[PDB]
Amino acid sequence: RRVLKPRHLNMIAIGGSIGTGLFVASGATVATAGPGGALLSYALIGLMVYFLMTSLGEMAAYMPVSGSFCTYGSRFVEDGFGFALGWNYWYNWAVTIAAELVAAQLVMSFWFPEVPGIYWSAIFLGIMFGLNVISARGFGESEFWFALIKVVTVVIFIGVGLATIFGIMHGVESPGFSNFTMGDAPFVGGFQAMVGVAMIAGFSFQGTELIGIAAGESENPRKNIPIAIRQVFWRILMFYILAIFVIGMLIPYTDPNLLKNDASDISVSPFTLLFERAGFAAAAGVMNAVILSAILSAGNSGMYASTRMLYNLALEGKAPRLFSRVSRSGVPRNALYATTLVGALCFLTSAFGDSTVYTWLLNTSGMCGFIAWLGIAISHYRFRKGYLAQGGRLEDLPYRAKLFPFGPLFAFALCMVITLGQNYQALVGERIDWIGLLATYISLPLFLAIWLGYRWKKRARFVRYHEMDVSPTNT
Amino acid sequence: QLQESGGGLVQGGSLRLSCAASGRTFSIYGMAWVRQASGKEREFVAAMPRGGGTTNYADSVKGRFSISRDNAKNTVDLQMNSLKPEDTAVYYCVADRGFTLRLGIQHDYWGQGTQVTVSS
Ligand SMILES: N[C@@H](CCCC[NH3+])C(=O)O
Repeated sequence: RRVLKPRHLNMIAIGGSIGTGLFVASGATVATAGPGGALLSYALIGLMVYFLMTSLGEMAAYMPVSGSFCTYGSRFVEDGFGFALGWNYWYNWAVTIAAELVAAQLVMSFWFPEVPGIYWSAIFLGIMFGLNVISARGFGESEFWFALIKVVTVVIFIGVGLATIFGIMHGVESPGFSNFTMGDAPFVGGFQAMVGVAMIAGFSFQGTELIGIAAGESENPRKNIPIAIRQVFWRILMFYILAIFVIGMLIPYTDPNLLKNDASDISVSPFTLLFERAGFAAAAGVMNAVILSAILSAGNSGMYASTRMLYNLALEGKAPRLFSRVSRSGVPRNALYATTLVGALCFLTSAFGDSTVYTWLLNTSGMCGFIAWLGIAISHYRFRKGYLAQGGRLEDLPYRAKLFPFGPLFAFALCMVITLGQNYQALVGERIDWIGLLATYISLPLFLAIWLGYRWKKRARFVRYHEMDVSPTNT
Repeated sequence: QLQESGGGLVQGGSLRLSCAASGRTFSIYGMAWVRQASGKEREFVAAMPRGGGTTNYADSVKGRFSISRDNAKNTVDLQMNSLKPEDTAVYYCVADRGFTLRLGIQHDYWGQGTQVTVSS
């Protein structure tokens, strides 16, 4: 039933795209790379995400499948490549759930600073497990309402920031362009800080690439693709740019209340801080509670999605058969147990601190997302090259790309350099060891090992250009 | 809310004074030090954000006092050099809340203060 208005679909997409990067990670990014560097990094990440999502939408429009981009990777490059991509996606979702739990524990502070957050995290995990094991019937309505609330609070924050920056209400001065130029230039640090915050910028924009897959369900994508592309792209870019600009201008970079490895005291989200420092009491608590509820809902939704995708993967012959067993109600049990066991990683805050664990989880999630983006870009490039070699007419494609091969190449190069320049200084110095390399780069060795093992155990090679599936299938 | 320490009797050398804050302080922007004499109008001395990107002084005391912060005790320190008998007064460590470094002799939060006197 397509009874929902186009505005309703647009706002649902906006709510789904908005995550925890703008709520918490924005302050850390501003404190690390400054306002201008963060703006440039986010603009580049947005352009790359736009190109990748356009290519994915074209791929979905040309040939629709029910196995997502994993099937394309398996059938266009190699089966082991798709297997590794699927396992990396599952691990990325698990790391995202762990990061959501850590963020909930962190934002739980500033109200009761005299009690460890381990108990709160354990209680939240238990509540999520109970909700997942009882039923999952109210998922859609709760998700829609939470997305609406998130959109409302984001637009309220944008409006109040725009009212404050110029200065209309009494009792507060107008900072103007003073917090921007102070000591160091807005562009602070350099190449190292830029590539460091590039991981966070990429993590923030992850999850919005799947909308094109939804656009693959349209009967006539020819006119449906441009409208959705324009609406979603423009709205997301405008909201992100305005929010980041407001946060950077209204908050100095040298703020002790921002997330860092060495923190003098507790850290709070910029959204709460704006109301707290504005002199309006009894108003930051409601926003903090809304943030907590949104984080809890996002974590529950992610856990449900990870359990469902693990069950779907176990349905085929990839995963071992000791996962598809279901109870009398049909709800999987082994997959939920595995998800809980993997998500129990959030208990290391009591032994390694709060900021470091959150940063490591963000880095791991960003690296997994970057690996997935590289895989999908390579698959799209190989598919287009094979179609061109096959001699098929270009007008038969329902959709296409503007600049080729400028799209796939630029995104691939940018992603590769961002991934490689994260910890380049380790090899420069005399100290090499293995602690830093293992701490920073952990998804790449696992991906390489899985791919090598699958190739050795299956004896498979690349797919010839003249021997590939070209004719689309109708479902 | 605010505490000051380091005062005493100085013959005219150099001395550092420290100011510390109580809990919360997550709704604040930057601190300042303001002097006043016995039965005299309050006079601004120095101001600085907690993070510390700029410092603001007074015209008559430019180039002689240095205001900074210390992470060992997480306290705002002011070093006074070339102290003179004309500076005998009581200092108040204050702070302001907002988005801009507020100047002037008017502030919201006030402390106990410390009296400094110089002998010949
Ligand atoms: N951007 C979304 C998803 C991040 C993880 C994507 N695998 C969020 O911050 O919640």
